Amino acid sequence: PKPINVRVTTMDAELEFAIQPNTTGKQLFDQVVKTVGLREVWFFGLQYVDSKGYSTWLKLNKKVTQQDVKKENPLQFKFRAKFFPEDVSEELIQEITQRLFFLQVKEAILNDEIYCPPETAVLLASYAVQAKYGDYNKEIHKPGYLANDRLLPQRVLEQHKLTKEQWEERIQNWHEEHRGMLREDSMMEYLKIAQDLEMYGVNYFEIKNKKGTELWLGVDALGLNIYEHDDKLTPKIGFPWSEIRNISFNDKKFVIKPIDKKAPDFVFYAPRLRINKRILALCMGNHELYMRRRKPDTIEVQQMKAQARVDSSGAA
Amino acid sequence: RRRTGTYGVLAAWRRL
Repeated sequence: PKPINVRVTTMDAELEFAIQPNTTGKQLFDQVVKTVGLREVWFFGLQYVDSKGYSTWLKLNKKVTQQDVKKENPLQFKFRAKFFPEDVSEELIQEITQRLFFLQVKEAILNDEIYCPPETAVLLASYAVQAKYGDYNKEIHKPGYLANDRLLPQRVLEQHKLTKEQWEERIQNWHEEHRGMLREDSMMEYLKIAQDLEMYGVNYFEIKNKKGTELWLGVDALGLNIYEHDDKLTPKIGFPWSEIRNISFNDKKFVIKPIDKKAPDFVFYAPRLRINKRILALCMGNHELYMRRRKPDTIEVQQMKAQARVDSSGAA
Repeated sequence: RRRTGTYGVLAAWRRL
């Protein structure tokens, strides 16, 4: 059989190679995972674009080429965080996990995919500079050191009237105060502030209700939420896992059956059947981890948290 | 031949 060109990219890597034409998604995954030395695999997946212009997640069970993968050379893939923990502090154990979450989240905030207010964005920026350059040194980090760096969301630079050097001074002032903070600590402090942002870790889906009004369905670690089309920060209606008895779809109709037997089922419409299938898969994947983290840590996890306790110690 | 799907959120709690 003729080999297929695949190119899985990490937030800070690029992995080009070939596999068997009749190879599963888990084989590609298990390969990417080992090449990179990632063990907390449960937060990740391989994202790809299809024939309709959608960015979904590779199914591990099926063959790579069978699930609608945009045909090209090489076959573009992206190793990314698919699930976000409820608390980054106690759930992202290893350094490689933390680094990958940091880069993806930072990339998303910078691209304006996740909203961030101006002051918070600057504070985030300084943690990013502290993480890249390390301790601020007046002698080496001479004025203009942050001129080649993209630090703020494009939309905060536009909504706020400050010159280029002024913004760089705001971030510099914060950088100075982070002295002593290691890279791992700096990225985690970044993620700690980022995880409280309204749009962080939310998977948005363009939907419509019975009437026809355009809405947004958001799927995250805690449940489902319906948003008004021009407001993706504040949910108009929320559905925590604890208030949902059942979730299902019928062609283009998705139904959320509440626990309260006196409340009406929430019904929405997706543009296509594939959307509803992906919506249910994500919900199940998030609820799965929601349950998993509420059950005692696996022997493997207990050991990783024990290994990180050592890699953070400064004693001989 | 079914273009449907369902998941029992409440029922999944095998915690018991």
